[PDB]
Amino acid sequence: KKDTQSITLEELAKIIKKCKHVVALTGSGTSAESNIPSFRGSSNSIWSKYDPRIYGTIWGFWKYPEKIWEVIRDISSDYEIEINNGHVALSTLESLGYLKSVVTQNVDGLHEASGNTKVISLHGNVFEAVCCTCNKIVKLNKIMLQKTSHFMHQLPPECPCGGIFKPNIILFGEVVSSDLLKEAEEEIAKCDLLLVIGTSSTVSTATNLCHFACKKKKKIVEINISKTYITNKMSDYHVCAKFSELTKVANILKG
Amino acid sequence: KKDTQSITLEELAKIIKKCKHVVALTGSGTSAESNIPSFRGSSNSIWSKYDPRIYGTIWGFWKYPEKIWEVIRDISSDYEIEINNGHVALSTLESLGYLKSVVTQNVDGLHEASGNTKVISLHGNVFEAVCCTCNKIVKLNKIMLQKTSHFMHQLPPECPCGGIFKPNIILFGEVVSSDLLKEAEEEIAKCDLLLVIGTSSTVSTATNLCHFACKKKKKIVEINISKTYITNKMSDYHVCAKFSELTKVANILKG
Amino acid sequence: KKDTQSITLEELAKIIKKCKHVVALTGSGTSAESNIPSFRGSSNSIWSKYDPRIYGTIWGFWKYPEKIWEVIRDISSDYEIEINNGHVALSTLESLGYLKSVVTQNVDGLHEASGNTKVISLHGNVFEAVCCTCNKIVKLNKIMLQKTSHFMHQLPPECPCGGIFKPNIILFGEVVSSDLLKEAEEEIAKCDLLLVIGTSSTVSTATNLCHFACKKKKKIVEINISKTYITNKMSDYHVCAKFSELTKVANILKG
Ligand SMILES: Nc1ncnc2c1ncn2[C@@H]1O[C@H](COP(=O)(O)O)[C@@H](O)[C@H]1O
Ligand SMILES: Nc1ncnc2c1ncn2[C@@H]1O[C@H](COP(=O)(O)O)[C@@H](O)[C@H]1O
Ligand SMILES: Nc1ncnc2c1ncn2[C@@H]1O[C@H](COP(=O)(O)O)[C@@H](O)[C@H]1O
Ligand SMILES: [Zn+2]
Ligand SMILES: [Zn+2]
Ligand SMILES: [Zn+2]
Repeated sequence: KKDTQSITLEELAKIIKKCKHVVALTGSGTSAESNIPSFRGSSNSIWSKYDPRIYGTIWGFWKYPEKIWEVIRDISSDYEIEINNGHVALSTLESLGYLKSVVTQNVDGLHEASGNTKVISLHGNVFEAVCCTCNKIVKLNKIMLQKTSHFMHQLPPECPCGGIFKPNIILFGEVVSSDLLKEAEEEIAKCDLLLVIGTSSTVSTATNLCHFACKKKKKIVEINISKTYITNKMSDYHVCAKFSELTKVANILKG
Repeated sequence: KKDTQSITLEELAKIIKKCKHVVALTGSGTSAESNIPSFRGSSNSIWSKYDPRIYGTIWGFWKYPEKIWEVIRDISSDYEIEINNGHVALSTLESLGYLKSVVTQNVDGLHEASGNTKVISLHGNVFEAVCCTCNKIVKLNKIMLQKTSHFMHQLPPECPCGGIFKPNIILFGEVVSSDLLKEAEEEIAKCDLLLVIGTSSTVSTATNLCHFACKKKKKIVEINISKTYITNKMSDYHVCAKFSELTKVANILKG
Repeated sequence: KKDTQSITLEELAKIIKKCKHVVALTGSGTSAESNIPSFRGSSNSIWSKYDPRIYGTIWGFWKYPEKIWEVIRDISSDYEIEINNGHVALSTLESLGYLKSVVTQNVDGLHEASGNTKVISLHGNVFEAVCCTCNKIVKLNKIMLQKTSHFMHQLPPECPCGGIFKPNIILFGEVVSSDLLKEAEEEIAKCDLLLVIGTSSTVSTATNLCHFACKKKKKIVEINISKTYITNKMSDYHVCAKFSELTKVANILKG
């Protein structure tokens, strides 16, 4: 427990200006304004439409591997998924020489698409698939994820060997690999500021990385439309703002 | 592997008398005599009545959030849940200046109700709920958990923001947060005796905390109606007694 | 990321000849030639026949404890399960004084049956069961696992106390215990070579043990019919061979 003081976007800017190695921790909050639904119970959740028991678990995948591809296929095709100002904001913060890494739980690859250089994907990424028998990795893209694509024509997509392609994202019942977790630890260890942007709703890999940050005495700044699990627990400051309002911050540090 | 020697309640008393910083690790065994059912396959289990696949998992909650509230509501209302002698025993052991902390896996808050001061709740606690969209925390009590209460009138209970209240307890598919685990580690690290009371049936957070205790060369005493996973593995002594027979021990150290 | 160079069986032999403390990490790949099906989506998988949601999870066990015993009973009875050359190969490598431990994820106990001495069973073992109320451990064998055995006559098998026997293997929703994980760490820590044989298909306990191995700068050799998750990530060399082709290696080092 500790005191988390609310500050303003312009106050945050003043904090960042002094720092030299900023890391951003990002969850579904950073993608909401790109029309990507969340994956918990946040009202804007994907689980309105699909049963998580069947569509989101490894044992659900083992028995009905097509279903998670229906999910991915539908989202890619039916929603106007594009970069938002927050992503442009972050990208320019990296261009300005302050933001060094982004550890994300998002599977949409938007940070990278924004022009950030070092993106650690805790929950994997929807643009890789892996054959479940021969381990062939195939890198995908928007076009191959479309409902009319050849790749999507027969579900589940099949490897040349005859095996079944699994999307390279963490499902319910899978743990994040140790080495990926360490890459995230290693980046936080050497940071002088941590932005927890649009995440920490609930205990998760991200919460634990925030705890790690406290243990390492790192200044934490929370940017979120609401309070969260780490507020008055591990975060030092809180900025109540939507992700896209970060352009307010990028503009100031540009001048 | 090692030798776990069975001792008597009065032998245990002689051990405690010499110690200065006792920590108790407690599971469902400490609540059984308060008519709280267990949550495994121990015959007195809650899963006779409810399907764990639907009533006890986060993905089960995401799709049917009312169900776990039916569970909590029914238990609170239909069983005579009260403190037992074991809880009074522990409370007086803390009053006598020997017992410093209790790490529990129980979600019933009985230890606290007993008058213990430092209770670390590994699996959360049934007297807090959290809005799944705005993260508002609401502290509950017996009265609000009753089937006739306003809080329980519409399920799932709704936050003012319009969001859905989730009970603050660990479900199947959720991991215990790192910081909560550390608070438990930190307490064991500085203890000179560990009482594993009414738990360790199976590999669990509690088993791992016992392993941690061995690694830190701490004297472990098991109190349980039967042998368990840590017996002749990590525990140094075993007292075959029901939780409520601890008053035999408290009475002796009182004089 | 790093370079994994493919080598030959005879090249591997030349590597082993120089080492003094070899540890083998083994998964379902080592048992495939004994007709034991895998437990993922590898085409030869057990989940063709059974629903993992009901037959393979702890919550599935709590509600329908007979089902996993049907699984074990059917496999034991209907498949010609015997040691293969790879197991004989490993056993002789331990006889030749090179191979010191085997950390396995397999639940079939074949390594031990091969005549290896130190087998650490990450996912438990199908030849122990434990009463879910009194924790009585019963050691089983082939004969007791047969469909006509007394043990298998009434499912789930019942403990004398009246409780229900649970097979001593890790199910979906259970974590590997810390102390078992440490025994595996401790063995790798002091090894000078690690053979990842027939495993590492996907992120798992085994992958994490490979990561641990890198962190400890240990030479890793992969033996598998295909590439895997650790290839060009953590493994130093790769031998593309079936498990049973290890006799080629054992024969050379025998002379
Ligand atoms: N546009 C947004 N900007 C910032 N945070 C958001 C936005 N939309 C949702 N959130 C937050 O993102 C978090 C999502 O957490 P999680 O679903 O656990 O990754 C919640 O705490 C939301 O309050
Ligand atoms: N009245 C009691 N006193 C002490 N131990 C108990 C009592 N009732 C059940 N137990 C034990 O509590 C443990 C429950 O373990 P778990 O369900 O894993 O928390 C089992 O090992 C039981 O033998
Ligand atoms: N006969 C065999 N010899 C060696 N590796 C095998 C054999 N059969 C299957 N495999 C491999 O074993 C691994 C199984 O991984 P997992 O199912 O994750 O334990 C896969 O990478 C397969 O390519
Ligand atoms: Zn393939
Ligand atoms: Zn709310
Ligand atoms: Zn029994």
